[PDB]
Amino acid sequence: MALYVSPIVSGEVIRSRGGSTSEFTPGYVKPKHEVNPQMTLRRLPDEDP
Amino acid sequence: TSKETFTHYQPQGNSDPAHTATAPGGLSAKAPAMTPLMLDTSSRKLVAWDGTTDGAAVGILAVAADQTSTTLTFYKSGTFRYEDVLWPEAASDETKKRTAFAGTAISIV
Repeated sequence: MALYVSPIVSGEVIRSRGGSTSEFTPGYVKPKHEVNPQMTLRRLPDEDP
Repeated sequence: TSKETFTHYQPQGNSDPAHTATAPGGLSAKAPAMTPLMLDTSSRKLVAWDGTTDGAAVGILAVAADQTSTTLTFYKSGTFRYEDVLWPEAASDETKKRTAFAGTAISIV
């Protein structure tokens, strides 16, 4: 706060702030799937007969 | 993870100018900055404040030096925070430490 100080006896000063830092580096994911090259000769549950 | 704090360094306490001066040195060991100094009783060189000789404080060291330093640079005036001054351990009284520089231009806030 700045409680009372009168404009004759001006005094204490304030401080600047800061001082936090953190690093969270890597991450990764890769869900590979297959194509089934020989499953396409039949019919899917879709594609009405 | 790696908490690396960074805080601003403000030894100054007021808008009072911090004037420096140079005086012959009489240190006996390594002394970091912001250390109160007194005059030697016999030889009148500059020594680190013992924390027990009341009223003999004359200034605060401006730049860290050692016993090989012939001349020490120290402040003559200004306002300093109670936390930034490297007080001697023998001075364990808070009230005395607030008024250690009473009568001179140094002030402790």
